Amino acid sequence: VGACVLCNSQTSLRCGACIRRPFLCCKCCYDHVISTSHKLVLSVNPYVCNAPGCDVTDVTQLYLGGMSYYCKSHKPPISFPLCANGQVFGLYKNTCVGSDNVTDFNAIATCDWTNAGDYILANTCTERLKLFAAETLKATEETFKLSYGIATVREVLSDRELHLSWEVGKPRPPLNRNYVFTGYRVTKNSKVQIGEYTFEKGAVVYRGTTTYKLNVGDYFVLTSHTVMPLSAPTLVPQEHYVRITGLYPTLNISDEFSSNVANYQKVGMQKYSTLQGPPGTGKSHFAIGLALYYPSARIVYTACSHAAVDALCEKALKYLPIDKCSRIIPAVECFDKFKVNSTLEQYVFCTVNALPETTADIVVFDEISMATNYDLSVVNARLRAKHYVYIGDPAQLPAPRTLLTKGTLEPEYFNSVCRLMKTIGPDMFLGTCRRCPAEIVDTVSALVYDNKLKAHKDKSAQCFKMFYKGVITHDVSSAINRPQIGVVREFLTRNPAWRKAVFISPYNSQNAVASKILGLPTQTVDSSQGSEYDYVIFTQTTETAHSCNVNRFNVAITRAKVGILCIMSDRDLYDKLQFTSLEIP
Ligand SMILES: CC(C)(CO)NC(=O)c1cccc(Cl)c1
Ligand SMILES: [Zn+2]
Ligand SMILES: [Zn+2]
Ligand SMILES: [Zn+2]
Repeated sequence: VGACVLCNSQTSLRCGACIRRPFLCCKCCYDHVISTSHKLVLSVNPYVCNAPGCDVTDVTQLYLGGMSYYCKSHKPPISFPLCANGQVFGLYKNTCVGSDNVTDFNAIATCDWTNAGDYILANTCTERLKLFAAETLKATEETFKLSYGIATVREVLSDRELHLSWEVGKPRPPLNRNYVFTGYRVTKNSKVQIGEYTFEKGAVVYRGTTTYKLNVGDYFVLTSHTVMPLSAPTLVPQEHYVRITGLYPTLNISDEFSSNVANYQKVGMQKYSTLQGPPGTGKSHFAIGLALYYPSARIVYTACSHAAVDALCEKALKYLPIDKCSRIIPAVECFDKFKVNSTLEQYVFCTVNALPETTADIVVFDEISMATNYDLSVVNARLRAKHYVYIGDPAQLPAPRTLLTKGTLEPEYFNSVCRLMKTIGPDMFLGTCRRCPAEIVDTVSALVYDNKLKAHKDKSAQCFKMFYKGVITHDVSSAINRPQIGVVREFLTRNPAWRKAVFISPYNSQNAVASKILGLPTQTVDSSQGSEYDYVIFTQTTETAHSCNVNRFNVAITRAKVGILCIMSDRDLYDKLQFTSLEIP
């Protein structure tokens, strides 16, 4: 027994064809089965033909004959159909409202999640459908991983380099850090974990969580977890207050955090507040400073990634009593300078998926662009807070959507929070970029920030751009532009200072060919988000949707504190680069 995701109408029916098996009310369960291919229906039992060796599952072709269900061919003489009269048969057959349109829930229930429009709907549908869609997407996502073949150690060529044999009659996953494997050791009568791993083309390079002497027979699968059901909404009901509520401001604050005193007061005067923090504007400085502004407040710092949480912990280590902080870790190496798993500690740093059930004076959810509506719902379920601050930048990168191929996901569709910031604007905005040369702040202020992002630093005069299409080669899942790496080799021989630069591209395979030919450290834009470097060399590689994504580009070029070279494929963003142009050797 449960709740009709459309009506809430109390009901004993779940769709057996929906991977999430939602509860549907007689009305909604009927409207769902007759308007889609979904015809298997689950109650306290499954509406299937309880006849010996009959394959009728379709609820529309079944009849209750006694207390046992039958199809047309096997039914007793006295039987009523299970699915007739605009209602399918179960408990609470008198309480049932329905809907004027079921169209949205059917699309959510049946879509394969390869179309942008599926994520658009999943973020514009009603709130109860946002949860249903978030479960349905995550389950489809965790299931699709199984469709990938096992990879098995055939030969250990060296250390940090392997030879994989792949399971036949299944595809192979892309070999980039968006796909994290788990190895296994062959035992008597089962298998034990041997740390998580990532792979890249040779043979294959592997960068594993723990070190080992792993040998032939050891195999690797993308570990897929059980998706729980969602209960809490993605945003609580908003409340605007006339005073600061349940928080006691400090009388004496430091000139380090004085630029955020107004914003900290705003945080105390609504239920939840959004903070758009562009690159190097001080998101973690803001987040930690909130604590010194509300000294007595209990604050739970949360984010999706361990990395994001650890950065909050690093910044905390510089400003808050260590004794009053705790890092929550479930039984991957993360921050280990606070007492571990101390829920009742005043300052709790913890990833979303590890959050305990607890209350807090304030909740800070950082790197919000990366959150999915799944995470939003989970936080609201685990954490009851007086205030919720959502810090990120809808102009930066979202969580990768492995299943998406048709259309681009716009920042208004990343999650409920990014939706507010791109529709009604953010509550709070960090308007000064302390990190980047002015050429780069001017470029992205125009590109994605409506000219409201100001440069602290002056022009570096070390920001360069070249228009070179070069020659694009494709491997199994990635792109390579060798002449663009050529041009960078030639730039480095004329400008050897730039050999302290990080290499950035939108493709791990470009990065691999760059590492070998140049010896610069490499990042993908996506792995580069949240990091800074004095000098950045960026090769666009292609003109794709992927390599022209304005949010990727915003992250690529805001990594530089001092100078950047951008080798561009796209005439569009090349022209939007307020950089010294350079001709081709
Ligand atoms: C203006 C400078 C000295 C860079 O600061 N010129 C170059 O180094 C250059 C020019 C065109 C192409 C390549 Cl590969 C390098
Ligand atoms: Zn269904
Ligand atoms: Zn219903
Ligand atoms: Zn039958």
